[PDB]
Amino acid sequence: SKQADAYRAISLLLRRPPGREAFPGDVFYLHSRLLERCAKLSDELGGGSMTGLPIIETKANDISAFIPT
Amino acid sequence: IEGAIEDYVSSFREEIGTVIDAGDGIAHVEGLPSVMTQELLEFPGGVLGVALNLDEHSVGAVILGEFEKIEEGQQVKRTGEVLSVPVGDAFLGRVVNPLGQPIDGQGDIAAETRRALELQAPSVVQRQSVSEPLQTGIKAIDAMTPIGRGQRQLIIGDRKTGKTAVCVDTILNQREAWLTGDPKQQVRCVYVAIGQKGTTIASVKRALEEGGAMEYTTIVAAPASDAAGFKWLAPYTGSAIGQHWMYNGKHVLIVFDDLSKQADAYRAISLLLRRPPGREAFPGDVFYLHSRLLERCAKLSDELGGGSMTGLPIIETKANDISAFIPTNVISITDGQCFLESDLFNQGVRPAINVGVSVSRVGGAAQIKAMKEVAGSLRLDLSQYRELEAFAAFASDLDAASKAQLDRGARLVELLKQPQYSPLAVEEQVVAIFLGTQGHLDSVPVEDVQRFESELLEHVKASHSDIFDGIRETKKLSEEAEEKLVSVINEFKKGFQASDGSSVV
Amino acid sequence: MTQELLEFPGGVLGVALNLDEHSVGAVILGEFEKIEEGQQVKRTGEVLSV
Amino acid sequence: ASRRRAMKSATDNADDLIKALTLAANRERQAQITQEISEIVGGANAL
Amino acid sequence: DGQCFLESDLFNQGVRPAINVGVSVSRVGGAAQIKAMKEVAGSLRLDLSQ
Amino acid sequence: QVRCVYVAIGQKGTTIASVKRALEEGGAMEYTTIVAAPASDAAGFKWLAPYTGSAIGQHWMYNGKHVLIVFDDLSKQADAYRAISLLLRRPPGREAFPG
Amino acid sequence: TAGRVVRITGPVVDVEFPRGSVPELFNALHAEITFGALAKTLTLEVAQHLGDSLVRCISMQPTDGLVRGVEVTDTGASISVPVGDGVKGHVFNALGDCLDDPGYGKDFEHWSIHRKPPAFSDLEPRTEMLETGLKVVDLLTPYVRGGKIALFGGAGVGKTVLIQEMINRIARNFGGTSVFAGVGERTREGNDLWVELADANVLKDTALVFGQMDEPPGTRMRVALSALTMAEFFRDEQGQDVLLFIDNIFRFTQAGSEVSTLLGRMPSAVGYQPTLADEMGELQERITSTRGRSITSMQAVYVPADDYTDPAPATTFAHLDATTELSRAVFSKGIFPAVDPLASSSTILDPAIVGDEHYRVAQEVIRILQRYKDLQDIIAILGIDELSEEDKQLVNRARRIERFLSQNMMAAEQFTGQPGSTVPLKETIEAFDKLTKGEFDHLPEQAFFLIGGLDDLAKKAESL
Amino acid sequence: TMAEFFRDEQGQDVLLFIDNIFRFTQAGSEVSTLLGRMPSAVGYQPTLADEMGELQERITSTRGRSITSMQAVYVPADDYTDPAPATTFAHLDATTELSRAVFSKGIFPAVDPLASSSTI
Ligand SMILES: Nc1ncnc2c1ncn2[C@@H]1O[C@H](COP(=O)(O)OP(=O)(O)OP(=O)(O)O)[C@@H](O)[C@H]1O
Ligand SMILES: Nc1ncnc2c1ncn2[C@@H]1O[C@H](COP(=O)(O)OP(=O)(O)OP(=O)(O)O)[C@@H](O)[C@H]1O
Ligand SMILES: [Mg+2]
Ligand SMILES: [Mg+2]
Repeated sequence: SKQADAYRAISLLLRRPPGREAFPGDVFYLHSRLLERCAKLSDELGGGSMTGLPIIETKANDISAFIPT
Repeated sequence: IEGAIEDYVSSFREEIGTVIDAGDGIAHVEGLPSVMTQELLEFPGGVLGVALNLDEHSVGAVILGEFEKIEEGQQVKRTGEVLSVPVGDAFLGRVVNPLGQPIDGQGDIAAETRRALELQAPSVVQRQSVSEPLQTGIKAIDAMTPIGRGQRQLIIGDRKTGKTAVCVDTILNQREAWLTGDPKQQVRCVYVAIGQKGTTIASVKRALEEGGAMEYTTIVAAPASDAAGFKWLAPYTGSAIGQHWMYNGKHVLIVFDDLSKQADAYRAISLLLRRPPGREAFPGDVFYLHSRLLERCAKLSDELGGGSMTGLPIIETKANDISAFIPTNVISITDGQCFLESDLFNQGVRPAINVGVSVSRVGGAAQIKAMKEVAGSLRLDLSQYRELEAFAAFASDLDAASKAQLDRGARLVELLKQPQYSPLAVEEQVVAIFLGTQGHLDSVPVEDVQRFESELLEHVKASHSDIFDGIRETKKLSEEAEEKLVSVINEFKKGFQASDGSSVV
Repeated sequence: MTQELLEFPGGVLGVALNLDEHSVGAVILGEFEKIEEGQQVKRTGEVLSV
Repeated sequence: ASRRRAMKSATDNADDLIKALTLAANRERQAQITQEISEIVGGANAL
Repeated sequence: DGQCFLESDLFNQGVRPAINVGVSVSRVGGAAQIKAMKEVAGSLRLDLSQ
Repeated sequence: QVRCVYVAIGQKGTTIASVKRALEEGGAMEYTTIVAAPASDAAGFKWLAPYTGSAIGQHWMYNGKHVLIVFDDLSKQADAYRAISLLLRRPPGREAFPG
Repeated sequence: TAGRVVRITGPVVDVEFPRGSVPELFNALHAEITFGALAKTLTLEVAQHLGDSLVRCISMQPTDGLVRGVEVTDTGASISVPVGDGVKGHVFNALGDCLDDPGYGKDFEHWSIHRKPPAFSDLEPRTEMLETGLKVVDLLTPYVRGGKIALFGGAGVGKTVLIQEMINRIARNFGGTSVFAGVGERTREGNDLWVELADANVLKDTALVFGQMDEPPGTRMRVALSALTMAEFFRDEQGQDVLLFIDNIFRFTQAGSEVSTLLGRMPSAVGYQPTLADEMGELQERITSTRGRSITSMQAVYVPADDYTDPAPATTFAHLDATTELSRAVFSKGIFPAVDPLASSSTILDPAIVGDEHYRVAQEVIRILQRYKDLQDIIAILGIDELSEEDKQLVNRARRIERFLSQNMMAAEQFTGQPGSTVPLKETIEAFDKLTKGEFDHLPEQAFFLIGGLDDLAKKAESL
Repeated sequence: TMAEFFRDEQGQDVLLFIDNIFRFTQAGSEVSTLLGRMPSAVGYQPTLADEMGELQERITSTRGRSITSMQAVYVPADDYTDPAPATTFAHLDATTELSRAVFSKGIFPAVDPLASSSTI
């Protein structure tokens, strides 16, 4: 959540068009670029691996918020 | 220096304009010294534009139809004609797009004049009262809340309930009136489809083809695959075509398939022009739009010719919530409404008409005197039956005091069900209402009552039909006809057999 | 001056709220249907007093 | 025997309150979010 | 330094002043009232709320 | 001795007249005054009246006399200020109110 | 003095003038349309200046057919309307031109429609009680002469029927010159009203003027001003008390909102004008009874989307003295005079003005209804079984007393096919005291549904 | 377009499979907001009906050949009045449900007859 807030602050300060919940449109794409790096490899390239455990904080037992969804 | 400017202004071979902007079906064109508000502009690609705005140096324009044929540097030629649609008496039996081009492919069409899409409306002194009955094949609507010529009636209901069934039934029922050559009894029909799938339009057209009643029906279609312009203009063209026959002395019934889609399209168009929004992104123009669209329908005065148009708007709502912007506005502007809910339809009864909400402000002149005399206090009895049914699990209070009331409620509930594509006439429907009210069918078990009356009905059609003619001519229920009818009922039901073979006594 | 009372030809009084580079905004107190372009404005050299 | 039916009808009547309150809550949430977005866009565009 | 809440339900209930003692409060306290009043009357709001 | 001041904002004139009649019957009109800003007036008077009342009270407060002040309405003044600010092309804030 | 049109969009028209002469605010301008089929002249009104000798104006007619370069001429005066003694008995439009007999007039007095309210020293409160045959309005919220009456309600909750009933009662009981106006009403209703007034032999002394739906907002916002101007003329010179009727004032507000979006002003909360309170105030304060003139009015006000939070009725709430409210649930119950007794309130009800017994009866009725409303939360799931009999008695009493408020007014003669009724207030208070005693608990509930009086009550109860 | 080419060139009936529809409208709203347009109706693109209809209008069967499709839609926040599901359901004919209790019974179709229906 902190990373999303920082990106929102930078985007708003750079005078870019806003959207729902004062968020830029591309924000979703951002996460897709980051969390998708980790994946199992094949035996041809050595068979490496990587595992991710992102942590999300929600408030008032609410799940319908933008970033959680 | 003022004289030079005045001469420059007054100085203004054909005017040509150039395109400077595009995107999302909006164009900006300049260079036309002779301007005209709401003039049709012919683009070189064959598409058309309408000027909804005007500035000092340039003019904005909305586009119609295909909009990808716009490129900067194109040359556009003005047309002095104000926006209008060709209108004639040969339009019936055809399917056209909002601009009037024949899309069916049967052939070409010809018209005689081009009435404008926006004109004046009748005033207070040019109107008259409502004193003509507009008969409908559905007996429930004509028994609960009648409808007369020149009165707007609303149909609001959730999805998958069958409003188009009611409209098609009315259109089919108009054939009997069309059959005779009397101009006074003549009725024309106009149907307008907005934002609808092609399969539904084809199905309804083929159903009418089976019905064989295109000699007086005109269908205007604005399919969902088209752009916003047709979805916004089509009802106006339908109204103009209807008004042309208004101002010549003909009775017209007009049906709008949907009105929410038009409002949504108008909202999209308004938001694309950077206008500030309002409640639920709806600007303040929606009420004006709907009022202008719906105010054109009214019965004319006696001197001018006494034409009439009856309008049928249709509105859908989600999760049966009357409290909403558009439904409240439309129910406020119009008078009367019919409510269709999913509960009764899911229970099993096909015609889903509620009894506690559907109230029509129509006067008693709509119903014939015979109809008013034979049928009375039905709505209150049905309301009290719907109040009593909630205590069907406690019979210790009734104790043979309202048992007959529950029996009557059950018989009346089972009587009003109607099949599909079965229009009904006034004669047999008033006979059925009389038979139900008098309680002659109290002996027949509920599981077959329907078929029984049908048999009885056709039997009366096979036997003497003097009573039908008598109550058709004088428009009242003569007594001797009543004794004859009850005698016929007795004779038929003595020899009648039930489902299980038990004769009624 | 900021928040300084200004006189108007018709007898009404105005107050200058914000001072731009080349224009001065003012709010009218009394009747304001007798205000037109081309009138004369004078400064009283005094801050709003009662 | 008289007692049983009271509880049955009580549960049957209690379900509809849940349904109606759920509908009202959803409507209010939609209204709130649309109002907030309208206000923020109107504020942003004014500059 | 203090507020008084008035509810219409209490007004129709029968309480003519219709002040809600549960929420109304004064920050100054008992120093304002005379000493005799504080001797006779004290901690009544707790009793009413309970 | 206590001297009181009444301030009315955005109320019908007949209400002010009725309040004056009640005070006259009570006989307190000897030691009280009224500042009236009826709704028919422009936004300036509605926005400005309370400051005038406060200054009037403050002049007596400095001299050593106890003063009582009663404000009738305060949301109307906020609405008038919001209208003035929006008309002056100032950017808006939360709930269309100025920041 | 010749003007030139430079920019047009929607109903709002820009114009430029020579440097020497520029008309002041609220001055009529005349323009023409040269198109053959839609030939028409248009009247414009000055709205604001923009500098460079530019003026913004609002069109009084649909703007279709206009073109640049059209000359504009001015009159140097505000919009004027005719006033006179013989005006009553004809129908008028927004501009004042007659409709039944075109060309009639142009020889009476002519007054503008922009004036000022009277001075403070001419104000005076009034407390003369007025009574009506209805029992619910007289028992709970009595009407007061010289003031204002409000009928708040939703959509399709029978305001028009109540308006018709009240105007019929007043016209039959009392005379004096009367004025009827209207904004945002259906033409069918206007024709029906004209026919009814022609039948009643009362239209001779009733002035009529109204707009309708299909009109540009200028007429919708100016017909009311014209009606007030005519009413003020009848009030001042003749020195005669005047009845005034206005329907659906809310539409007026809506009209203003639209033009605001066209002018370009910054929007406000819920997409309204930056200033709306001032216009409402200057419209409302025009109506006021002076010492020598008594004016009684009645305004019907709409509520959008059944949401009381909107500022449109909230602002109006502050300029009223007698208020009645309508509710959807009460209408759904079945009783037709769907008036909320709990929400309704008045200002004349006081032991100083009315006797103590009426005050006590009203207080007790309010208390019983409020307690029943409080118990409604518990009763809605389990029922009456869980409650004690000490509240069962109150529940039964509340049910019967609330059912007793129903009545059959004569305005439903064309719907229920039954005559009306009249009940003096003494009989009403006596019957309500008897009912609050609790003696009438023996009779069944359904007897009280749509009953006229206690004698009819007993007759219906014993006949069943 | 590929399926249409198959149908109109070979004459063979084809079946189309779509995993989700919510992501389509999500991408539409995103590309709408990046172009700097004005949002409306609960943070959605103003013309979603146009794109939805333009996509769905090329599924109907004609000229003796059929193009049958199957979709799986996702409801947000368990609301059936949301604009995206409301617009999606306007072009629907049959609905099918699957659960775990029927699977706990141990049968192959695992379809609940009490939660599925059709319009034909
Ligand atoms: N009398 C009837 N008997 C049997 N089925 C009926 C009857 N009346 C209506 N129906 C059913 O109702 C449907 C007809 O209505 P239709 O499909 O046009 O929907 P609608 O409720 O008008 O809404 P929409 O335009 O959203 O589809 C069909 O499913 C048809 O079987
Ligand atoms: N006392 C009554 N007896 C019988 N019917 C009544 C009674 N009061 C109202 N109604 C019915 O309620 C409806 C009221 O219609 P009316 O034209 O008065 O509506 P309205 O609520 O005033 O209109 P709007 O929606 O324009 O505000 C009609 O159907 C009328 O028959
Ligand atoms: Mg359908
Ligand atoms: Mg009405």
